[PDB]
Amino acid sequence: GKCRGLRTARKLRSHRRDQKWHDKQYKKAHLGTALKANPFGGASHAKGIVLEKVGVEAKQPNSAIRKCVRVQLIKNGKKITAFVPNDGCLNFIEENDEVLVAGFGRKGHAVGDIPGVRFKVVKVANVSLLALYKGKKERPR
Amino acid sequence: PVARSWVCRKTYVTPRRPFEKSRLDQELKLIGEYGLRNKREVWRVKFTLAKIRKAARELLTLDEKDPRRLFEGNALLRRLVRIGVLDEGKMKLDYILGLKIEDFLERRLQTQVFKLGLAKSIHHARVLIRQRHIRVRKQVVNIPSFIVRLDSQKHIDFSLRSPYGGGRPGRVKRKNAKKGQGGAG
Amino acid sequence: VHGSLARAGKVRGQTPKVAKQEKKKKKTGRAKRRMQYNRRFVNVVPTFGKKKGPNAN
Amino acid sequence: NDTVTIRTRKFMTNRLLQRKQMVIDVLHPGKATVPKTEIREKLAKMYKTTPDVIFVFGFRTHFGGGKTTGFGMIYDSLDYAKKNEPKHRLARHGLYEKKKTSRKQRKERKNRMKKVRGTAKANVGAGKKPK
RNA sequence: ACCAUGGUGACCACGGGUGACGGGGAAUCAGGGUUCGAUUCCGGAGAGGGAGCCUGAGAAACGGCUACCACAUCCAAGGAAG
RNA sequence: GUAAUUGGAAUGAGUCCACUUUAAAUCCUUCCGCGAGGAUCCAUUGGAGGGCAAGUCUGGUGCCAGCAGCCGCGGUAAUUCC
Repeated sequence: GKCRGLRTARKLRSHRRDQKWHDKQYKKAHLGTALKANPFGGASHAKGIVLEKVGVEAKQPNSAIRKCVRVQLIKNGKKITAFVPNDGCLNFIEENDEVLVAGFGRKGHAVGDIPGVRFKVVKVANVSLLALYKGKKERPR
Repeated sequence: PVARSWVCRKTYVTPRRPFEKSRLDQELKLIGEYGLRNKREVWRVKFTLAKIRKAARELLTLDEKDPRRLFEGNALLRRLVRIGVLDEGKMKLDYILGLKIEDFLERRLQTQVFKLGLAKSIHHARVLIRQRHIRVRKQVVNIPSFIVRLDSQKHIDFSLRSPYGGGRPGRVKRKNAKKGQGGAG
Repeated sequence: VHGSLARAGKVRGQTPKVAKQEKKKKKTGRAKRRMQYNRRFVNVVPTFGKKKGPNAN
Repeated sequence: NDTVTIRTRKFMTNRLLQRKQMVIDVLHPGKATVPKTEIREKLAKMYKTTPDVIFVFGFRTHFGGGKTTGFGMIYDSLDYAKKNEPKHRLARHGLYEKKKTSRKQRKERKNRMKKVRGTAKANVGAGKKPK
């Protein structure tokens, strides 16, 4: 059992602080190696350039090809793969466009059936990807 | 630096969970039977009704003989007896804890000018307040959420500037006088 | 094949564009609450039907 | 003329400033805001003076019209009205003259004089020829 | 300067890290807590990095000086001012 | 509520003289003049299988294209895509 007596508040407090290093949500926030390693570097968005239009196969229950890219960030430059979350918007992007990749929804875990993507693309070439879908804005001539 | 005020707070509160079917039907029939614009101004008076019960139920957990619930409690009573939501006869700490949301939507200016017959068809009462036709004694008010006190509750009337109390008709009749008088008599 | 990287936008490129037709404008704001309070509560249904929803076909 | 009623409240006389100061509330139902040249000649026939020492300001109208209210005062001499009176409200009337340059102009003149030492034969006309 | 051999430590010294300015406070809310506070109030620190001074009641001052280090200005090439 | 015909001591957004405001100004208030029948003086952002309020309507595509935080939906009649 636990140590209950009055005056053990050194032992109860020093045991609680090194047992919080055993779950995810403390240790990925309070160690430092989980923020040096995400590509955004503690940010919600980052800009980058388009390197390769790539297609990844969906999971076994599903059978489709998810249209992704190979963003290389203009800040602390490093390689990510990012998803283009729309119907025809692989065609609105092209080689070495600048994009604004966002989070994909659940902070460094993939959503859905796209294996090993962690980000989604908004705002290719400074105009929104939703505005290019709906046609409110066009690609810059 | 600056001589700015710096103090603001929220008047409403969003519910603990959305899309529970029994709430938004019993809170639709408040949006339509008193004719309000959006459901944020039902959350307004619900948050008004919330912190009154917050203060009062924190008084009811205390016994008899001390100062502070004399002073906060007697004040709380005379402040909502003068507003009309509670009567002057039975003012207690007990009877405020059964007080409902419908008792505050009655004390608005927006429905105290339907039940005095200065407007029919309760939606028309907003179309008279905001459209500058209804005064409290010497002060016209275009605010439907004006919670009218029991003292100045008789002196609601059309203004002397109003179409319905005074004169100099507006542009829609004055166009109609001129419209047959463009080339003829 | 199974659609590797071409035919992106395959179904939006060949959907037939049905035209967007127009209606008289919606009453907005405080009038929007009036016309749907009146559809749900002061319009009591004469018949049964296990209280079928407001978008039945 | 018809309904322009001039009342007051919170009256005070003080011989510290040789003035008589009051809070003026103007009752006008169906008009616009009365001018201050309209007001100060009406206190002159209320306080038995002439409208050269009545200085009024700060009129703000209530919502709906009717009662507007401002602060006003009366001096005991136009010489007093030139000494213990701030200079803008003395100039609303034609009693003070403030036509200077902009403070952009005045500040550049000051930093140009600073670079020229001693000579009254150059500080006075330090760059005043180009006009 | 001459002496004595001491001070501190598992009740965490010492070293390292901090994405550390401290506090009044801020979001949260059964109680107990958890997080934030660079930011108008108070206190401190520094005016590119260090260092040394003048004057003055009060500065190791930077919209004061002096020197090195870093960057940078005009030049008639001799020098001037950051 | 379809669907109106109208019109009425209805009104603002806008437009624009005059005061007020202010160091001088602009705003807000105050008040002439105009200013509303698809009042075209135009309300949007998201959803509609479950969690979770709302369609087993119609066409199109046929494990493709895509959707889907999660379970999942799509292989020729999809209440989940366009």
